[PDB]
Amino acid sequence: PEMVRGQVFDVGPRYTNLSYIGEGAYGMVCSAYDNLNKVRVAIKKISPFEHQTYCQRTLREIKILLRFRHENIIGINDIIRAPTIEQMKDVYIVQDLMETDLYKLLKTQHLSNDHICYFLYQILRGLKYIHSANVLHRDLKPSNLLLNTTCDLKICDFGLARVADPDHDHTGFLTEYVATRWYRAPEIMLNSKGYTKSIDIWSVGCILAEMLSNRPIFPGKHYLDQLNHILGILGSPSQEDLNCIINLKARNYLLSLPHKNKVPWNRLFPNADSKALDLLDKMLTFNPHKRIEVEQALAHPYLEQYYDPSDEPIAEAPFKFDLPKEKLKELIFEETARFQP
Ligand SMILES: Nc1nc(-c2cccc(Br)c2)c2[nH]cnc2n1
Repeated sequence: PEMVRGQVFDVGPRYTNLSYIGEGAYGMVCSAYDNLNKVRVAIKKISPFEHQTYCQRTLREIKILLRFRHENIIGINDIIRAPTIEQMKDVYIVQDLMETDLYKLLKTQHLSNDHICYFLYQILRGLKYIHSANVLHRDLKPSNLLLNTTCDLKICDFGLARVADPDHDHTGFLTEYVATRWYRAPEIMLNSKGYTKSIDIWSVGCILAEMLSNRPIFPGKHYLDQLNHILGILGSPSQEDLNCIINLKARNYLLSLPHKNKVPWNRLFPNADSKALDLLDKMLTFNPHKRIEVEQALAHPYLEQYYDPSDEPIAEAPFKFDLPKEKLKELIFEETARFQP
């Protein structure tokens, strides 16, 4: 097999001329020349079979991406693995090659208002499709938003996704761990398991803020610090919003804090489009029940140049609804079979 940086990267005769890109959540990522389609592609090596948790995440990533088909979602072009379950040790996922991600872009490039508008439109268009399938992404952040040379945007990494379950969302105080810290909604720390669509809208709001200034809006230094940053900008919650939190530990924590004032968005972002800030406020709303939903966000005046519900498709087949690693390996083998030989 071909080797890269001293490790096996076995993508067979179809894919050649490998180049190392870097390390992602799953391991090594390379580009390669697709000798069939005559174009360069991205390839991700996954090695999950020794651990049940890794197998769970890998099955989610593959099953969801194979069912979805949408312009603003990365999808999967091919999957490479051994012909037998016995010989299968690694799985390689082949995807369209992109130029960059939004994390890298924000480190060095100022975005025009037109680019912010276009990126936000594409994020929400993809998210409408995901939510219409009854699925929560649960880890939206700039590094999971990929861009090609013409600024087409693709949402990636569904390994942390779940089927929505609003009836079973309530839990206790300081127990939950959903999403990446800076993009994590306040209720995750208070009383929520992250099983409702509002979790994703919060993350998109955080991304919009970061596009406006090139800096994360709520840069918590650790898990417990994150709520300090959120409240330092939104200010103290209203009585009505507190009344929506029945859990006493969570409500009493908030009641114990000194008063904090809201910091006006236009003071944080004096060069921003006023319509962008109105939409930002609606996405970064403390009460998840009052927070704007994806279809409302698409219809906001900020996005009027792009909005067209007939060109914002939904999923044909929503997902309506303890396995050992051995059983999960079998499921991964079966899910990837369509790409043999
Ligand atoms: N250039 C590039 N990188 C990645 C990528 C994605 C995640 C991590 C790392 Br390191 C690289 C891609 N994923 C799909 N197409 C891709 N194109």
